[PDB]
Amino acid sequence: GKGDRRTRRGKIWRGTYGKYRPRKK
Amino acid sequence: SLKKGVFVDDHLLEKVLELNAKGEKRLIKTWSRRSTIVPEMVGHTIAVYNGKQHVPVYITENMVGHKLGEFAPTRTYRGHGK
Amino acid sequence: PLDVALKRKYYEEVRPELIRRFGYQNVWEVPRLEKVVINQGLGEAKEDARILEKAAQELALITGQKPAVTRAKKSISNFKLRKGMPIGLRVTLRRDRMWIFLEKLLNVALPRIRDFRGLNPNSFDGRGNYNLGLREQLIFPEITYDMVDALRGMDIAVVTTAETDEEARALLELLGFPFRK
Amino acid sequence: ARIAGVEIPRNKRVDVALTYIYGIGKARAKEALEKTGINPATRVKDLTEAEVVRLREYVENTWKLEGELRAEVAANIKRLMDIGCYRGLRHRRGLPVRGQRTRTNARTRKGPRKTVAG
Amino acid sequence: KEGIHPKLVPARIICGCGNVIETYSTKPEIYVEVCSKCHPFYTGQQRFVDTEGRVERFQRRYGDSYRKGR
RNA sequence: GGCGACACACGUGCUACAAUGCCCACUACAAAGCGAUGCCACCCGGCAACGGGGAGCUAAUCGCAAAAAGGUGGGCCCAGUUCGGAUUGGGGUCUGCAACCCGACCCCAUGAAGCCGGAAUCGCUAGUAAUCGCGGAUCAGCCAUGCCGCGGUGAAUACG
RNA sequence: UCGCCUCCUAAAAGGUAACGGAGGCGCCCAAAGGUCCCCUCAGGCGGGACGGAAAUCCGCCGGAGAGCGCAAGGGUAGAAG
Ligand SMILES: [Mg+2]
Ligand SMILES: [Mg+2]
Ligand SMILES: [Mg+2]
Ligand SMILES: [Mg+2]
Ligand SMILES: [Mg+2]
Ligand SMILES: [Mg+2]
Ligand SMILES: [Mg+2]
Ligand SMILES: [Mg+2]
Ligand SMILES: [Mg+2]
Repeated sequence: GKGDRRTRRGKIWRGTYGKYRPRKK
Repeated sequence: SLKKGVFVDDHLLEKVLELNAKGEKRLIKTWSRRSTIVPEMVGHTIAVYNGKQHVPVYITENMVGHKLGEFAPTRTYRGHGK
Repeated sequence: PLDVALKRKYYEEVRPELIRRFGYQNVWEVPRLEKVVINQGLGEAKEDARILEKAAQELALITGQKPAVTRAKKSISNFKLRKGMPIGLRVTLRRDRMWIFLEKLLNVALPRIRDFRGLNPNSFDGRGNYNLGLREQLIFPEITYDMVDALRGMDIAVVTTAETDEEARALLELLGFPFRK
Repeated sequence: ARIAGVEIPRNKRVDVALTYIYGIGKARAKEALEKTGINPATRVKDLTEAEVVRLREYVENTWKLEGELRAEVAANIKRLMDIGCYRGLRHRRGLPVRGQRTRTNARTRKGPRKTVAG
Repeated sequence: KEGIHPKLVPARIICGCGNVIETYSTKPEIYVEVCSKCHPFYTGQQRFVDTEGRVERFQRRYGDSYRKGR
């Protein structure tokens, strides 16, 4: 889901981080 | 979207506040949407510039985060052949 | 004579309240809710009887009384159908059964309606009668949802011995008719 | 189980079954069953009636959902009825609200193509 | 009359918030989620929210920053 | 104010229609480059964007970065569905004098079209095509899915 | 055009002509037939989900303007419907 802003995969693709992709640990 | 600023034009407010003591006349222009709806002087008209002319917009509560020029469309469109 | 809570609620509460509100001098001048008749406009069964029968037993379950088919009076090529053709069900119920239905109507079904802000107060006849539309029929406690095929509704007519549509406005208000102010 | 305005989802995980309500989505889903204290991976098939009651009582209250909040959302757009702003006119003309590109695309609000030709 | 209609048994039915009687109908007892004569939704009124107004909050949210004040 | 207009038409693309797939958690393995009018370790508030602190670094020393596809475990079970993410409501953050016209993110809720594409049409012969992430220029910010580079895994076929 | 049916011409009995004014027929129905028992229409105004000028439903008002297989006339709800 490279364009969904609610996945670790979409957050990768977008670049930014957040709740669905924390800044590690 | 500001939070700790939440600004209005100083010059818009200067003209708006010194013409707010005990009443006024609706003759008041501007040149900047940049501002914000401003509570008080609700029963007022602010002639906003749309790039071409000054459109008299009217305030009647209801409006807030919408500054001015949203009440002043700059384009016309109107139709596409139809 | 059975019993029925709404029936009692009419006599030992709603009844004397009317004699106070309106000051009727006779025991019969008081508005008496009688005859509630359910009708289903069934164009859906324009050309189907197994869709009409399913609507029959469905209705028989919520009123405890078999409905009767109505037939088209004339013929309208503008929207099919000829003289015959079972187009519409209808069951009349007065006494006992009318109350048992009216209870589950007000005290189960009506609140089970999506959103629902209350019955229309302008939906009054002018001769002391009331009518109300219904969409889904699954709002009745005897309907089990997972046994339906189509969401067909019904019109409901509640007849009353009142004169004006005020004395009825009052009579039903007391019985528990939510009127959206 | 007729939770809010709906009942549909049977044998399909309560954290997922919840999603099938306008107002729940995915975040409020697990948030509701951790706050109600119910196992998310359950059958949804009418399990313990008590869990279902607590769930219903919490969910249906708390926040607005289903037909009620659809009405509120539609009313928030009705806000820009009156003598409203620019954003209202975009809801009027049927065009994209967020000032995007309308020269091409914008089909999700404009609808399928009409083709003028000339 | 005889030999067609369903019969009408005594009273018992379960509400999602409490109790209900009457029943009759055909089934002995049935379940009802959204209760009625009890209390929720237009039965004593339980104002779930209030739908915020901009004259109040947004004049005190944008106005929370009273830097533009006076 | 406009270059951002929108009844429409074409090009180059990005994201998909799913199960050799999606989600969550854990755990590995790169290169090439950029930074002390900046990169910002580690703590603290915060669901998060981010804010408070604050160490090291004129940088094969410190930081940007954990590479991602992979592997392990678990969950969905083929249905517009935990596929897909458009559109829209609400709430926020950051740069900026200021983001209505027109900024990027974050969070809640919506969840559209699409179930693999007519006539046509394109690329590639070995590290190649396909797929996966990383860096830089411009740059306050950014509409970058673009362009210029970096490496990861790694086909098929060529009679003629 | 040529037989049959209806209305007018037709001069308040019947009858009455013209290459006068207008229309129908050459069938249909085993129920649209017999009888017994029930029932009352069209419209107008309100009320009512989908449902509109007309679909079914409730309510008043409505002596017959409906209906009576098909032309027209006569008749007809105290029925022929
Ligand atoms: Mg635009
Ligand atoms: Mg340009
Ligand atoms: Mg589709
Ligand atoms: Mg499929
Ligand atoms: Mg070659
Ligand atoms: Mg004569
Ligand atoms: Mg005569
Ligand atoms: Mg004579
Ligand atoms: Mg007979």
